[PDB]
Amino acid sequence: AANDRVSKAMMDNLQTETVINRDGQEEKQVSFNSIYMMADSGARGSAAQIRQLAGMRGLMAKPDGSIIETPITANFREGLNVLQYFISTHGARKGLADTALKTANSGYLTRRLVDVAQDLVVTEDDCGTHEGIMMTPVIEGGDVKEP
Amino acid sequence: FQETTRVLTEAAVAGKRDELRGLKENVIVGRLIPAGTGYAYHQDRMRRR
Amino acid sequence: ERMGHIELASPTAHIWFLKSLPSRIGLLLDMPLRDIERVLYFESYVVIEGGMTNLERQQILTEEQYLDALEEFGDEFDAKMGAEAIQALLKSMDLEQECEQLREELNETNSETKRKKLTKRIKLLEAFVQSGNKPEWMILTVLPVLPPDLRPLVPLDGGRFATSDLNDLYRRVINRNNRLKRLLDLAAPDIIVRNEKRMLQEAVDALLDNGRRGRAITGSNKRPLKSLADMIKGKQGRFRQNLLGKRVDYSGRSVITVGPYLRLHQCGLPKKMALELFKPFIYGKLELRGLATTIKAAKKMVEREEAVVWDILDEVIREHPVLLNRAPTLHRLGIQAFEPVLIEGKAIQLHPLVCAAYNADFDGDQMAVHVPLTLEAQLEARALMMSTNNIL
Amino acid sequence: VYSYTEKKRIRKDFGKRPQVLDVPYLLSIQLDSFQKFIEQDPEGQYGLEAAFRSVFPIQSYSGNSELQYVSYRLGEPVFDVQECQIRGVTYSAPLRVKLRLVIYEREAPEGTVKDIKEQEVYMGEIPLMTDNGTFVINGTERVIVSQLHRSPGVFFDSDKGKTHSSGKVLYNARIIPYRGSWLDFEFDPKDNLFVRIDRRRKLPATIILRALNYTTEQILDLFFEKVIFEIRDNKLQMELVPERLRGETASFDIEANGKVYVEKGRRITARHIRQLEKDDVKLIEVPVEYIAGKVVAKDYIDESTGELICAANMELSLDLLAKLSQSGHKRIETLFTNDLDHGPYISETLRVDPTNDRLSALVEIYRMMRPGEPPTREAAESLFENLFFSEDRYDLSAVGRMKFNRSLLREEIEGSGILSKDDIIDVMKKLIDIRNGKGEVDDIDHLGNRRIRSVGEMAENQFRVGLVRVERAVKERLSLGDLDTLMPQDMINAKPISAAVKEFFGSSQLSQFMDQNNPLSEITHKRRISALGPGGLTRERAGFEVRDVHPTHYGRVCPIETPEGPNIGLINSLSVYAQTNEYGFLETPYRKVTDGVVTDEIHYLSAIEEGNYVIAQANSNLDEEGHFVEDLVTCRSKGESSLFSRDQVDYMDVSTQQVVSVGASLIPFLEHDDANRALMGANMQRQAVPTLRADKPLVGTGMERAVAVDSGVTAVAKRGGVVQYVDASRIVIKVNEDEMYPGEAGIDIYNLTKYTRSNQNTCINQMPCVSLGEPVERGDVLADGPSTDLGELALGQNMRVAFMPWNGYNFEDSILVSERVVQEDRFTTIHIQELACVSRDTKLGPEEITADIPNVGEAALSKLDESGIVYIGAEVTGGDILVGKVTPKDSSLRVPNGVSGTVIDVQVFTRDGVEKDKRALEIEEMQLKQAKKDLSEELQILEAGLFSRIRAVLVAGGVEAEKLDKLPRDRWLELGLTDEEKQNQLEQLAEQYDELKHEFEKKLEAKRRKITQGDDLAPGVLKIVKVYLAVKRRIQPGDKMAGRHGNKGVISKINPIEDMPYDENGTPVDIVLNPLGVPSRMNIGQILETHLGMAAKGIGDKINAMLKQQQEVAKLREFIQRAYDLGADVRQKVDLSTFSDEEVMRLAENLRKGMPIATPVFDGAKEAEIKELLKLGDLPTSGQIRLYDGRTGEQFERPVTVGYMYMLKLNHLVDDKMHARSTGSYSLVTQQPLGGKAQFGGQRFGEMEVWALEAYGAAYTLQEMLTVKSDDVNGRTKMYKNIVDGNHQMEPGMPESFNVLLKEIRSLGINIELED
Amino acid sequence: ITGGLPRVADLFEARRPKEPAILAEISGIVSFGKETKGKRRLVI
RNA sequence: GCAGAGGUUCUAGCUACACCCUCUAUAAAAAACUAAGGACCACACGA
DNA sequence: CTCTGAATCTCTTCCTCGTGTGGTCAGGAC
DNA sequence: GTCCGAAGAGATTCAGAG
Ligand SMILES: [Mg+2]
Repeated sequence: AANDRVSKAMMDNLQTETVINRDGQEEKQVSFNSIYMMADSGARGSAAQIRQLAGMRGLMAKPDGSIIETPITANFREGLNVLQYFISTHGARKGLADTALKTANSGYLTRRLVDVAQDLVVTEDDCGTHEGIMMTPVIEGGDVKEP
Repeated sequence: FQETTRVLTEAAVAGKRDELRGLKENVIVGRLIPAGTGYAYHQDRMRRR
Repeated sequence: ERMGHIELASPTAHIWFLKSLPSRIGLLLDMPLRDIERVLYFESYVVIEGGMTNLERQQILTEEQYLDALEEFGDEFDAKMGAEAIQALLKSMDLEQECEQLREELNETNSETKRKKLTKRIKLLEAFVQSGNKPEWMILTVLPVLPPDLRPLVPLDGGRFATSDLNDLYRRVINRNNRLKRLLDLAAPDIIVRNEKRMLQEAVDALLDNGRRGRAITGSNKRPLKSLADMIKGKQGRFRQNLLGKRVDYSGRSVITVGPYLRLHQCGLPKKMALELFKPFIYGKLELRGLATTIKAAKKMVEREEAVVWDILDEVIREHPVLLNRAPTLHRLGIQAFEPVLIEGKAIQLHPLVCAAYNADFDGDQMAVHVPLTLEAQLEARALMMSTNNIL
Repeated sequence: VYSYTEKKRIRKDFGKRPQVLDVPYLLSIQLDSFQKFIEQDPEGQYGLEAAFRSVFPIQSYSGNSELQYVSYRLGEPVFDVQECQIRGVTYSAPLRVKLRLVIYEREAPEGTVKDIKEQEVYMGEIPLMTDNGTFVINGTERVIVSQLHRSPGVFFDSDKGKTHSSGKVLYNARIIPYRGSWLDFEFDPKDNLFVRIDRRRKLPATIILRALNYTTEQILDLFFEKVIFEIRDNKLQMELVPERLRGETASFDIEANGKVYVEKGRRITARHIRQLEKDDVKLIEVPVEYIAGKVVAKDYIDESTGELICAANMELSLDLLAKLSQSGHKRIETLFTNDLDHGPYISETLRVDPTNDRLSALVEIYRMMRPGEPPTREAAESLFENLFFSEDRYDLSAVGRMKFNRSLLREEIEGSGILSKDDIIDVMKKLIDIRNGKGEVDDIDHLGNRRIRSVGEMAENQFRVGLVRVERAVKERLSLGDLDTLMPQDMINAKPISAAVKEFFGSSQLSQFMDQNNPLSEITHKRRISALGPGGLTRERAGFEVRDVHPTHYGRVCPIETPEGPNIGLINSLSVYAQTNEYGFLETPYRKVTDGVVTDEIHYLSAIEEGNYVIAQANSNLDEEGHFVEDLVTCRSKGESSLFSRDQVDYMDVSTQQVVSVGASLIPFLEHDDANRALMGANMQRQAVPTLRADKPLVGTGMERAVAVDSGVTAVAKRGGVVQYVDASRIVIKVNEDEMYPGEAGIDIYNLTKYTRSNQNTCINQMPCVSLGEPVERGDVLADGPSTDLGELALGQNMRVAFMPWNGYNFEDSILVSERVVQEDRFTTIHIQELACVSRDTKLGPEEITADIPNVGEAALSKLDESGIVYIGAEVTGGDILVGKVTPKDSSLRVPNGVSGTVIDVQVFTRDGVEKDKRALEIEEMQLKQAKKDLSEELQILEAGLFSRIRAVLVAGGVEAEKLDKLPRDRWLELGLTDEEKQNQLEQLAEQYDELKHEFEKKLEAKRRKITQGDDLAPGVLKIVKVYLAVKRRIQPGDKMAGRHGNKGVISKINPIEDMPYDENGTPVDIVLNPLGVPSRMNIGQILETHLGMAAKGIGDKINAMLKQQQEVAKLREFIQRAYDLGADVRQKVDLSTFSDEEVMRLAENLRKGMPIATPVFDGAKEAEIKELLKLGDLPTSGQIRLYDGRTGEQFERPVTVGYMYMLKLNHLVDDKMHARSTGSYSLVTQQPLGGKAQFGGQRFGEMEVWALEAYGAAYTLQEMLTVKSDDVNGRTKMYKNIVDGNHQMEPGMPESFNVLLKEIRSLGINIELED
Repeated sequence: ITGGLPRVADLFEARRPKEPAILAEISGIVSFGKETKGKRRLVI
């Protein structure tokens, strides 16, 4: 909850930081802070990423997944303490090892799939079968995921 | 794909015969693949047969 | 193309059937694979044409049991040992009669496990009798060899001519066969000829697939020998390395970078690697234009890269698409084509917008470049490969 | 105080924390380990002599002959390290052993020995490790890598969730030896303990116990509690001690003392437990059905007849109850079973146990280990007692026993290397307790269970393997105990030892090829901690667990520096301060904290010790008084970050830069950037390339000087003094009087190594950083090696960097370097290539290197001399000839196409038996001239110093003004002194002077004939000529190039200097990074680095201005002093007052290029400090300037960041990766390059490419690729001839690789036919 | 109980999970025929 | 220019993927020119 | 007791490319 | 001159229950 409050404060200070003079009285609008331009535009950087850059780093998990009771108070603009950096390295190395092994297993799965469906080639304009699929929007408890 | 020994032995003992009609098979043998710019060539070939 | 046959002094089992997952030799003879291995590798005898004596045609007996059975009947009982015994058992069995009898008891034996096993065996028998092959041919009596050029001696330095990790396997098989032939010519005692035939069978096993049974043999640098099944199965086997993924000519590689001055249907191309790519096209254009008369003269002209070569190259790359390609290609948007524009430097230049499809990262990433040659292939690249035709 | 080097450029340093332990010798893990290997270490510890003593005693059966070890000496190296690198021979030392051969008296072996003999016996060759911590095996610096493997000692693994498909977590116990058979105790999913020797076929537990000469009664007594039951005349009064009442229900009427305690339908509360205990009861009344469900413990027989009442572990029953009752056997022992307290796990194993007696157990063990052959009693017994009871096959090292006794709570530490029955039963009990909740499992990732085997230990193990082979040979020889015939040399041979050691140091799993391209790479590749190797994991066997950083890597293994890719995690690098333990674990320096106040005492701690201790963070306010103001100071609990009190802490971190490696300690502002980008930068920092002129990092870490001095790149001053004569090739150091050796003193010539090929083909070059007459001290730095500057580490260079999108040329991550970089030769890198060429023993005339080449014009013979070898310094290009090598009938070594540049040096080796040709004659002549020159240089000056020593006694009271310089130069001895014997002293010293010249000339001729000797080479080669191409590669559009904060980029366009955006002053920024790489790739440190570099260059130009136009020393001195003192609480406190007022000007000159800044990785400058440093210079505080565009000439809106990022230049150039093939070589399978596309081979249209092509529908293109462009040789040449004719036809043909497959799968009885 | 690439691999491999939900191939009344003699019974 | 040999150069050159001329059993008036080429495992990595 | 099932062992495959560094590959005796 | 892991998947054994 503190991390969420920090994120909200960081946004409410950053996305309207420009307080400009409106031919008289004072008006504030969407800021031209370059980091916020690169994040809000969708160019490079998400809201969560810029939050973990400027506000809190939130919490981060141990190797297993159970997160630390003591989170990373600091961020990347100001200095980051040694223990906080070790806790960060936990997740960083986890993700890095996972992505390498991911590329391995994903290449294997791609080969397997493309070798099970290699021979299927469209060869007729119509099959003349009334049978189809009762395709419907997917609602797995929540709202519509695919309308 | 996989288990080349198993499939080769099963094909051998069964006296299996390959009627290529497939992408990977034609790729191995090197002829036109029956999917794409070679589909017309292969439909003509199967029409002649 | 030429082959050579090794006249085995005695028939030897084929590993692809013995100690294999399909276990064809197991279903066929209706024996445990353990017992079949025992008789083949000469651990225990197997009987053929037992007749009056209690041992049937399908029994497996130890050496002491062999002596006792010899006491029971001196000659009418027969227990051949080794692969010859399996050959004889295959000969004695008739597929059609056995197949129909197995169908008969399949119709009655309703046990689900027995039903599954009998259906497997009957499928093997039917697909083996309807197919034009006898069951004797499982036991290879005549091993063929690879053509010598498909199995050569490569080097000349260090140890003059090294091996191919298969010449030594064939030499071992030949040596075992020759020693067995010498023993049969000298009528050596049956125990030593049993040992010789067993190690001949083991050598044939190693040749067929070095590593299907026991300690895979090795006499060169303490590593398993690349047997014939090794050269077929796996990634390193021919099927995947050398058939589906043949390395191609008229190809190149370089770390790629971004160029905004390019269009969407264009890609940068170093003059050096473009010249190295389209050398046949350069030769043809020079021979047509008369700047050279023979391929030797054209080779000299392009090796000196005269100024008359560059403007000819830019002439031949007017409308000639090239297939850019990233190494870890996953989707078909991972290999497009572009009209390459001749630029200086050593790096292919990729349009920025077509890096999202390529997943290009411009941090030292290298992309292979391929050149379609036949005008049908160039046109096919223009119609399908080119980036302006696969935006969706 | 500061040494003279940093006195000329004192590195500005931030960092409030006062470092208490200086950075240790970074190569200690290698050098100390190898020095421990080469030593006589008693009391177990790892030494070469230790293995000698543990293998040499040889027992002979009736031979009455034994082998005794005395001592070993390593001979002087045959060739020096540089000579070995030049030749190729291994830098080794002969292993001279003084073995003793003894034969005891025949007919009385109990007596002494009758014939002894001592001979200095050869043993083999041990490759020594040079001072830099490297091995030179095949003339290439081939460094070892220390291995991290699972330490010997019992481990109780969990193995959760996988098997039984039920989530019931079994518990397997594994006891790994150091040299033996792995032993596994595993639980059946049906809860039956199973033993697994060598992970082989599963086997029930008690067989091992029975094989220990046990019986069922003994095993049951050892493993379970016995409930005593007595036969009393009132229905066999039961006895139940009330300690077994842990949460059991009462199916009976608990009653004693005539008093009911627990009735039906109830469980005994702990209050009822203590009530029963205070009642002091033992007997109780239960229905006989209660005892029926129990199991008998001991064997019982009817003494009336002697028949077995019931065997051990036989369950009771009504009939068995009667058989007990009517037998009169009042004693009953039942097995106390309980799901919670003591589960009956061994009883069910006995139920499963097929074997009964010890002989059957041995037979079953022999069957499972060696199947087939009849398990003879002797064979099985020998197998067991040699598998787990013989020191010859199951020696747990002292570390193994230590870990074992630690994990079994036994207080003893040392012991025999074998497993006593007590050890086996203790492992059994501990595993049972693990199953019963008592005691907990341990994780392998924990650094207290993963040991580090350095070079010494691995080499010692391979040496011991060679020695056991040799002792087998010795026993074979000693079958014939000949006496007075052979000296203690013939029975052995050095061949097996040499084979084993040479294979381990050469063709081995960890004898890695050192990546010599940066001193950082040199260091970090020696501190590498590989988890691969023999006895370790593999890149594929490793799982998610072992990859991840355990919470005990803190301060022991760097979590940042790690090779990305397949071998992530496995090859982590050792952290900075983490020395290895004595046993082999990882100790890290910690500060003892007395109550209240932290002390400076350093206490190295292993991971197991660390958990118990409380470790405070280095970044805490101690101020050397401890008493952390933060009463909630962050601390490290038992592997968990948990904030503790002020007094509750016990230990504290030593320095804020402890947790990272040296490869990551270089990264400035490591606090800010993410660990992913930090790892990327620390990996691409080991891959820089020695730049033409090295340039100090404008913002470093202060410890780069340490990593540049500890490595062998920089020639360090091992002896302080004044530089007597400096030169671009040699440095002559005049030693000071204090550091003088007693007699025969003089100079210390630091012979520098000029351009020499590295391992990654870079220039190992050394530049003298001193002048003629500048003093140096101990540990000083003299010659800046590759990528070094004034003793600091300067991997890459630094230039102006601006973060803005510049017309897409820096689109995604690409760099956009200016033409100013190339113009000022800023990033040009020397690359040294090597072109070997040999002359082999060919029949009918050998290979001769002659300029008599046929079919070659005068252009070919131009660069060659009159003997077939190119002149030194010819601008050779592609295809040019360098070496003759005429073969009997033209095999001239020619420049491979593409590579260009000058040729710097040719080396002509030659073995004896062939006369050197003319060029080889000249090479030998110049080499011997150089040798004589060096020798005479160390003769003349040394003799001058010797006469000065003799002139000292001629000036110590007996000074002679002209009488000294009146006698000839060779005799400054016989003169007038006051001794009355000094005259004869001087005459005999002149005799010693003549003998001194004699020994000098003998050394000279020894070196000469060392050069003159025939260089023995590989069997069958006459003489090898090595040619050294030296290309000059520079920046071009495609060279990979990165900063230190993992900001990897590639050059996009050499932008003309005018196009580059210029600031108000007009200084064009040399590099325009892409800003959008910062947010996503979260490396915000590179912007802190950019701002600090801008401030540093601001200081540099501020002092340059007042130094360009001459300003007096006072103003410059005060400005420099203020620039150093501006820091908030910086520890450096550099004062310019103590400077000589002329070396301050030298400091300014070394500083005018920019004030070098040092920010320790985790104590770097904060916002305020860097802001104040910026404001000191005439620079904007915001750090952003208004860069006017270079082309439009218009102001850039949104002013952009400008600063001096320290951009490296990665080894991955483009001209060595710009490949293209038209048509070249082909193979047996007619693939072009097959194994290696470096032989002018085409790209591989790989497995996924055909899918990505047929997905479009490119049938014609695909058919091209895999038939006519690659395989169909007939079709390939036909289409070539077609294309050279304008026509672009195509012929499918049959792929020759498919024909190869056809013949292969047809060569195995499987008939294949292309039937139609 | 995995929600990543192994989930897609397990799906396209048609791997029956180690704890699969059991269904009835015929509609009707549920019963426990045998007295769990070794295992419980369901008769439709 | 399709099965061989010879020619002015430079041992040999007949389309060998290959470069000029002659004829079917005989050798020279003639300049640009020449060579068909190579396997398997460990390691540092890089996308 | 014999057959649906419990186990047991065993075998195949694990991104795809490169830059490259190397290491390796049948004797003496008749 | 010439010659002697993990993961699953499947095939295969025990067992335990009718
Ligand atoms: Mg990239």
